Amino acid sequence: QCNVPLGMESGRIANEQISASSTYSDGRWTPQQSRLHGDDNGWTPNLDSNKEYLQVDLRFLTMLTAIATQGAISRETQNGYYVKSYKLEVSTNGEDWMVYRHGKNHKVFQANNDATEVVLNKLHAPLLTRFVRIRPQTWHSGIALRLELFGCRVTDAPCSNMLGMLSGLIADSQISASSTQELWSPSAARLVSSRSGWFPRIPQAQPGEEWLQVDLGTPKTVKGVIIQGARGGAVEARAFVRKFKVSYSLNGKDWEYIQDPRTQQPKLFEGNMHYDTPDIRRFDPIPAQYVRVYPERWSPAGIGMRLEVLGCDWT
Repeated sequence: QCNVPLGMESGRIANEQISASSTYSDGRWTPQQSRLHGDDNGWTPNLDSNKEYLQVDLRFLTMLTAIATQGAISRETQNGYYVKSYKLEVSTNGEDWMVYRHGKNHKVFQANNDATEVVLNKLHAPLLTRFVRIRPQTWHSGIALRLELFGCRVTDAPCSNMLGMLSGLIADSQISASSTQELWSPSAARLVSSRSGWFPRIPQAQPGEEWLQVDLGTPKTVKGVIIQGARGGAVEARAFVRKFKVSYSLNGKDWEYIQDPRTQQPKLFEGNMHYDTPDIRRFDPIPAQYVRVYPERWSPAGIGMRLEVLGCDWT
């Protein structure tokens, strides 16, 4: 189930996780008043412009599937205010941001038409993230928001634990590659926790020729990967892998590929479309201690990537 309200109405998203670009100077429209169905006003910025935003830190990587909004009626005046359209901006870390797109350009979500009713927008393509910004583009009378976010934790699914790239339970010694450009730091390759990435010696490599390998420490059930791009960096190199294959092994010597049923050939998985926003790719459960990810296609900067492995212990 991944339509679950994530905590605005209920308080499970605490006051400290809600912030904004600004807030109205009388103090009666604070970001913390932006909870769906709240009975005291709503969030309003100090200026009404399309540069203002309401921000939520979900604290953990979370799949986002939908957004609900209302306007608000002023307790003090009885006047109504509502956002009519907005954009969505997301981030795993609070520094690197992606504006949500529909095709080649920004998605403009149609929002409210009065101060009282809830409008729900489903993401056409759901999204793995931590920080969420709602960016009003048009409004009636003034910007005012109440909000709920919907989705789930990746690890809610059966046998879908993060196996330790992000947490560090997998040590640097367990992480290796076909080549590296730097005495690189294996931690550079960790989902979300690294602010750079793994780059091979020649990032413009031959397809299927380079790889990143994770040793899980013991044999496990592997049921997916989470792939991310790389920020790199004096000059910052936003890179990502656009397609890839997966191999797996118990001995670290003999390798099998995850196969596509239709082609009867190794499966070519879709990778990322942005250097920060990760993508989860699940597959049927395989026994493995070692996993290899082979970039097949990549952005203009070349191969740069961060990785996590998903699964669970043998039962």
